[PDB]
Amino acid sequence: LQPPSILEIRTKNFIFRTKHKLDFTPIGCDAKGRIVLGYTEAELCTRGSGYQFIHAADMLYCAESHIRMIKTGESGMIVFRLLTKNNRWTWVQSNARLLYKNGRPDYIIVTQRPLTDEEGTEHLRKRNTKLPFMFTTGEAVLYEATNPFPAIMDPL
Amino acid sequence: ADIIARLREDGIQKRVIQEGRGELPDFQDGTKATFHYRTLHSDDEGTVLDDSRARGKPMELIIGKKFKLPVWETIVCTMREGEIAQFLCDIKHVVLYPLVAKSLRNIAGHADLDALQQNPQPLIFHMEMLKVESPGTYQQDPWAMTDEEKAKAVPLIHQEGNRLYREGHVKEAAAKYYDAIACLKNLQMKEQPGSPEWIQLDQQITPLLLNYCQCKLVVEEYYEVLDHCSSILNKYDDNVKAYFKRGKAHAAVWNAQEAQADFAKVLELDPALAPVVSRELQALEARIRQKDEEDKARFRGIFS
Amino acid sequence: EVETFAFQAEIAQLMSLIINTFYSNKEIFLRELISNASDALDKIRYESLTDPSKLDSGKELKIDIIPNPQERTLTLVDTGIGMTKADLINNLGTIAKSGTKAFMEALQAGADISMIGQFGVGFYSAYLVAEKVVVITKHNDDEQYAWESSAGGSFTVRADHGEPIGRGTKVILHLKEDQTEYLEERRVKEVVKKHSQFIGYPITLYLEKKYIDQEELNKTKPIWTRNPDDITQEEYGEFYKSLTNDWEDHLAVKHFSVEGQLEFRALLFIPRRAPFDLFENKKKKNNIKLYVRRVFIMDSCDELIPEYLNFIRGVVDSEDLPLNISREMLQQSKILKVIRKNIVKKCLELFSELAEDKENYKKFYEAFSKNLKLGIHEDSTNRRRLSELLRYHTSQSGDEMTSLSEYVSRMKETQKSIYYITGESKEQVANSAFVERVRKRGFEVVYMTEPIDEYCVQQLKEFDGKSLVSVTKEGLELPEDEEEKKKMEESKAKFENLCKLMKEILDKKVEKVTISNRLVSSPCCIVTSTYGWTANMERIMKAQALRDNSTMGYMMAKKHLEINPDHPIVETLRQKAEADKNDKAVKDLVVLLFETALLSSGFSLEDPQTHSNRIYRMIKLGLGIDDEDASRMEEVD
Amino acid sequence: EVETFAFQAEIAQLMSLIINTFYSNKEIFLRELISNASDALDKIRYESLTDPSKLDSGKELKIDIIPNPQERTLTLVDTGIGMTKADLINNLGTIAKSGTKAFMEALQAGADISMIGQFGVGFYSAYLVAEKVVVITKHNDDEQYAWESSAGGSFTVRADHGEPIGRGTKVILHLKEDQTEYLEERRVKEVVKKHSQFIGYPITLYLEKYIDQEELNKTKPIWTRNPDDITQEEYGEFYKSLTNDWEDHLAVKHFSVEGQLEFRALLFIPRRAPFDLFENKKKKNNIKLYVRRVFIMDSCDELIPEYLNFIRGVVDSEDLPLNISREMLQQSKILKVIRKNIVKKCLELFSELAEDKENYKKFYEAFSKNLKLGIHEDSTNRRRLSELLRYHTSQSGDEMTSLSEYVSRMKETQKSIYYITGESKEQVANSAFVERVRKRGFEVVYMTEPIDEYCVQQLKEFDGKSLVSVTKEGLELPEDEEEKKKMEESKAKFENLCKLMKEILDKKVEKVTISNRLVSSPCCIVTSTYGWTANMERIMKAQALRDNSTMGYMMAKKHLEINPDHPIVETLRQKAEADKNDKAVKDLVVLLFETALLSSGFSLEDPQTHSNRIYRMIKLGLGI
Ligand SMILES: Nc1ncnc2c1ncn2[C@@H]1O[C@H](COP(=O)(O)OP(=O)(O)O)[C@@H](O)[C@H]1O
Ligand SMILES: Nc1ncnc2c1ncn2[C@@H]1O[C@H](COP(=O)(O)OP(=O)(O)O)[C@@H](O)[C@H]1O
Ligand SMILES: c1ccc2c(c1)cc1ccc3cccc4ccc2c1c34
Ligand code: MOO
Ligand code: MOO
Ligand SMILES: [Mg+2]
Ligand SMILES: [Mg+2]
Repeated sequence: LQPPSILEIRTKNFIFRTKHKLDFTPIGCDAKGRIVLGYTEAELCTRGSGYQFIHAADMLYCAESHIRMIKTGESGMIVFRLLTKNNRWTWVQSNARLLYKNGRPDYIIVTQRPLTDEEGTEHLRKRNTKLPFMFTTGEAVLYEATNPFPAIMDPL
Repeated sequence: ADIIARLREDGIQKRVIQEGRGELPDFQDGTKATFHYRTLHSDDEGTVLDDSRARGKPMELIIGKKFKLPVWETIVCTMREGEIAQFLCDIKHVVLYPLVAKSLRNIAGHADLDALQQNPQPLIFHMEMLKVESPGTYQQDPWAMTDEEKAKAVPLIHQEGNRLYREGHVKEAAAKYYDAIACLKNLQMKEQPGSPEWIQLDQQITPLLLNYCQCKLVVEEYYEVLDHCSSILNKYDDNVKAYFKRGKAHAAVWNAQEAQADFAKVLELDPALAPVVSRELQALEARIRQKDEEDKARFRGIFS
Repeated sequence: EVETFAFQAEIAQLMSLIINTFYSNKEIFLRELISNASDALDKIRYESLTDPSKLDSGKELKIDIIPNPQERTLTLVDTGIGMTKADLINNLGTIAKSGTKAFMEALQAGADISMIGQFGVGFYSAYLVAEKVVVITKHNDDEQYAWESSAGGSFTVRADHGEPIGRGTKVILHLKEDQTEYLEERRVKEVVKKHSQFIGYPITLYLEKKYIDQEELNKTKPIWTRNPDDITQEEYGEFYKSLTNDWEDHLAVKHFSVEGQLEFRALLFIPRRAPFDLFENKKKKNNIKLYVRRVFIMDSCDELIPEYLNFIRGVVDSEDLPLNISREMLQQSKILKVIRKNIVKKCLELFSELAEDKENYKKFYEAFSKNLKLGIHEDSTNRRRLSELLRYHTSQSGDEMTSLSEYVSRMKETQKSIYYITGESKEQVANSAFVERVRKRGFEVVYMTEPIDEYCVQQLKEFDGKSLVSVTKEGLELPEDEEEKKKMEESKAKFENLCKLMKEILDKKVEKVTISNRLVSSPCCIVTSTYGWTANMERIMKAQALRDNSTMGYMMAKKHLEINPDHPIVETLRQKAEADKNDKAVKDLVVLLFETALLSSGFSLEDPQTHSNRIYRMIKLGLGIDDEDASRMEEVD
Repeated sequence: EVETFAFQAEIAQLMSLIINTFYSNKEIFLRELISNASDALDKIRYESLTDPSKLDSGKELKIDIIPNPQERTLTLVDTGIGMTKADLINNLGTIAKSGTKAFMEALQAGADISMIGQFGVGFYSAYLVAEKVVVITKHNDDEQYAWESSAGGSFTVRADHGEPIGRGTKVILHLKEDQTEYLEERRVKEVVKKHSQFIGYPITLYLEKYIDQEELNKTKPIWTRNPDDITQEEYGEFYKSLTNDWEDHLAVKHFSVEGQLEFRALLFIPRRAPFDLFENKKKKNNIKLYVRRVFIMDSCDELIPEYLNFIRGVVDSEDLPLNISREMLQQSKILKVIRKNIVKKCLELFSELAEDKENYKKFYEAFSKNLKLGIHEDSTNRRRLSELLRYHTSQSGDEMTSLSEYVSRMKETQKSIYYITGESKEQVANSAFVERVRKRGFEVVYMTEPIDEYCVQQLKEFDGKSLVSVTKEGLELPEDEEEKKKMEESKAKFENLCKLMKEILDKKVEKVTISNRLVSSPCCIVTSTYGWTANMERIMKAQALRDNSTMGYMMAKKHLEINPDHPIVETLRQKAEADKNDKAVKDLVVLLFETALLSSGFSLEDPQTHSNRIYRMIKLGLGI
């Protein structure tokens, strides 16, 4: 009779953490993150204001998640597309937390996992399309469909 | 000057059946033109894919904010009040037809309007205008209003909804509150979160959200009330009205423990009004006891 | 001008380097001396082949080990070719000078001789344990001399007047005070067995037991040098038993050779039963050993074979592999990848061949089915070939298992996918609610009732061009008719309000409530989203000791509740909801049904006591045991 | 007569052995050359200490690397002491001749000099990748000569007249056609980072991008400084450079060992556990071994046990004997002594960190699994590790508490520590096993991880007091004589019901007895003193690689304990007395057993039976 031991398969994951500025500027990342999102450290920190990395279709989704994080202190699991150095779009599943130095937020730590195209497309298909408090059928997507965009994305 | 001479050179050929009445309107940036339309295929099959006046469904139109489709705006430009006309359009203008009639009729996989997706061709357009008004006379609808003017128009919707509620109508009051809430929430997007202006915008939405919750409660729709009251409480946790409404909704859906806790929080936060909460608790207890007695009946000799 | 010089060497520090920095293990001195003795015996045998008169001073070719505890000396005697005085001075007195290498170059081409030793420094390892070394030699055409040295920069050669050795050499080591352990029987046996087990001459050991009991150490021959077609299964079994110390024969054997720039021979065995410590991490993987010219070099160490094939016992022998100065590792270790590729290919071929004999493959699968699935989980290059070795129980099979190929052959014309269910046990999966409609329609379901099975199906996306579909996941597609489609649409329309109400009641417990396409007799069931862990996988993952709890949110799937339109309870629920949606009985029944489905689908409750209390309340119920400001507060603002 | 001879050497074969059998990695040639340059710089620096006029041909001591892809040559220029014609011949033309060793042995005692190189064969590693080698050198008291060779048995020395070098040496390698990967920036950077990171002089790489000169070793080896003269800012900078981590370190331990075995160590604790901490596919490189600031090998589980794999640090020595390749330690057994010291000091650091409540909170949140794994695996330090454990308790609320705090609050009559292992905190807190124990005011430890289940198998006692599970049979609680008489009365009263129930559930259980731990629940399932618990059985059934073909002989037996004070049990006794062969009692007993089994952590062999029972009850309730 074999006594209880700790035999384990030891699966391998691909989750990695990153550090961001309050505008979601990537400053610091894991090695796995670099191998997923090919980017030199010098380039990454000196690229944009964070939202320049997001696919256009997910921009409002990510803005809403960002507001949710600022309010509750952390945005739940979200799925969207990142712009790699190769001008590619890869699906990620991310959760972002807000850290406060002294009563005020200091930086954001993001834990994300890379996704395949099929899974990302399925998640996008299931994404909610009706806001809780929209303005009913005003044909806003037809008449104007041109909003200034939320201020949360504004620089600084 | 001569807009028909411009239209004919533009590539659109039209004919007038019955001229309109009055004077040509400015049709500046932002003008409403309520009119009917009846689109039928020019020569490919000759049938009618879409219709507006056939069943009496005018098409409310505002002239030129963006209106991705340019054809309709130009079509309505060259008419006056009470004018009816018919004409065709080139494939280059309506090449994006599937993006227009996809939901404008359903919301109120089409086999008629989708024929152009495979064989674009000329399409006839039978317009019939009734009224054409510049902004300022008719009541602008909330979506197309400007932030500056809506910041001052919001209280009017609030008071109208309140009057509708007192007068004895809730669905219309609920819609008024919903529209005011949408206007207020959209405004918050223009400011940074947590800023004093953001909080100021957030203070005047709580009364409207509470009124909307009350209106929903009278309609016997308790889960929405639960969601909205929970949303209020997660951020304020000090509103006696929010706690009272949440407890009432919980008691309605047989959430005994949560209703009791909410009423207890109401008591320990604003002890002034005891008897109302006591009556609510006693009514909930009587309902629970009656249901327990009834279940005792259901569950009897279930084994023997 | 341009001066020219020849490279020199400083002898004292060279000897110090050889004695102190070449070999990490001191026991390898015996290996080197035995290698030298075997080389000498090879030389004398080759010479005598053409000139039989050379074997007149002795006809037996053998090696002896003679410990002398009293004198603290170890003697290795061989009857090889011996050395002359000039040979002594040159070969033993010159560092990096090899007589074996020169002998090989002086030899003809196409000679059936393979000798160890080409560096010319191995002999000096004797000073790892010996303070003084004496070598007495006797060549055929020369006298008997004695060679002595302490590795102090000089050596003496003199004629020896002692016991006349007929022919060969005799190395006497005067051991150091702190190296006396090598005069012990068990230590010598261990070293000889580890390093010089396949020497081509009988290594005899002489001990005092009085009389001199002889303990022969070379009993087993290196059978892998013979042609595979001239070996019977009995000799294979005897060699395997000697190699593994097993009381039962082998199950299968694969004997092959490789030729070219990389040439080697291999002999791979499959044990009849798995060892109890097969998967233990702290288990040195000496299952396969590497030999060069029949001398042990190194163990497998997961480099000669993948981790999931660690149950294979065998030997890999080569003739031309470049070794480093110590003879315990290869130079340019990238060669090990090619040998691994060849071995894996041949092991898969052996597995495929064994599959034709049904009973033998039954035993093999019972023993090592885990390893195949671990390989499928780990290895992607051989994933397709490994998947053809899997055997499973099915709903349409009896006590016997079947392969996926037999399943695909027996598939229906309208069927497009292989259906499988993973669960705790065969009884649980067979009687589950997920397989009701599938089994009723006549389709076949593969039963997967091992924790390892969950790891395997994560990588086996398809087989034979047909995808594998789990019956416990949402979006199960089955072939149907137009009547079935219309009936399903009718049911969807009829039950929409009930589904909305149940979703309202179970808001955060589930993600969606829908009409089932796989239920017959059950009222409902819970299925997971297409992406993420199933119920069984979630159960297995949460029970892992070395699991990171901070990342379960990224892997868990969402739950969908599916209700059966044809069940009486669902019909009564629809009627009650139509009559009064806020009915307390409806809400209680919905919660109870959800809990029951959650427990019956492989999930676990966050608080089982709530379910227990509900049941106890039901049991007790069955047994019979038990001002003007009011308007102002909720009118406006 | 006795003849005497000296030992000789065959030069050509010796060179062949050096070039073909000493080093298995061709990239170590750059390590050898950089070590030689560092030795030369050390030699010149030492000489100028007592005679500053030596540094007249140049004051800066540096190393330069200059690839030449056009010429296919690699140049290493160092500003060391240089060598004369005689030094050239003797040192660079004699195998196993070391001028560095002679330099050391000529010095006095107590010299602040520690130089790599004592074998006199390293330089010939250049012929691993080079067809021809040219060495330009210039000593202070000599001329500038050129040394050339192809390692073919001879070398040429000539007076060089090309562009002069003020002082030092210049090694020019003519690379082979198949070894041009070392003319690339990435490869050279990778090699120098791996092997010569902590050389004591700047190393500059020159590339054509104007030429771009980039220093390659920007981090000093701070482990040589006094531990009490280092601030936390520079500790953190060194940790970030060493681990490539965007965050600082949680704690550091800097110590030295003196004697026959001397080394210095610098060990760090990260702030967050890595996501691949227990991943099988990764080299054990968390702790690296250095000899005289030159990398030797990785931890490879020999310098530190497996459960301390999260520790990042450096171990440096001076007098560890190496093998010829300088890639391992002759008599490597030394690494077992070093491991003992490292484990001792790591436990010391863990104990010191505990005094800081919040830092230890972070540390425990990150690496509590490692401590329990160490308790399970390690027996020498099991007692010390157990004092580091923290648990949620029925009396600690949100915060976690230690076992010493539990003993401090221990009641006078209490003699044991009570614990429960379960799936989660919610499940155990509301369990039926802890009802009476919590009612009496006793304290129960909550253990909600599988690793906790593995840990309690080795932690039999603590501070002299044994740990007792509340889910096992024979739970002994302190009591009063009234309790004994009441329990005897209850046993006598329910003797018949227990017999009837054991008859109804034949072979499903072994015993039915009156519970001494229930308050509100009507019954519960407990396991026998011998065998696995419910949680243990759950964890063992989920091991993919474990062979569970014999688990039937390891599972514990289950006893059903009923609560005499519950209304359901009293009604059951009355019904059984009225009629034993009733079907209602049988069905109710079976339903109770299933509910208790599901509530005790077990799983049914067929949940569909329970589901069908519930569905039948629902149908009867609805009238169908
Ligand atoms: N027992 C022996 N009989 C004959 N010749 C020997 C014996 N032992 C050593 N020699 C000779 O002395 C030399 C010692 O060098 P060694 O380190 O053994 O080199 P090799 O790698 O060729 O074995 C060998 O080349 C071999 O020719
Ligand atoms: N760059 C250099 N400057 C001065 N002397 C050198 C240099 N490189 C090598 N030497 C001399 O050549 C000798 C041989 O070096 P090597 O064979 O690498 O091993 P070791 O450094 O142990 O001597 C050294 O002892 C040293 O005196
Ligand atoms: C690289 C670059 C940008 C972003 C990123 C990684 C990850 C994000 C994860 C969550 C998230 C939530 C709301 C707004 C975001 C905006 C930008 C990014 C992210 C956001
Ligand atoms: O006998 Mo050697 O010197 O190891 O080839
Ligand atoms: O520089 Mo050496 O010859 O490796 O000690
Ligand atoms: Mg030899
Ligand atoms: Mg050197």
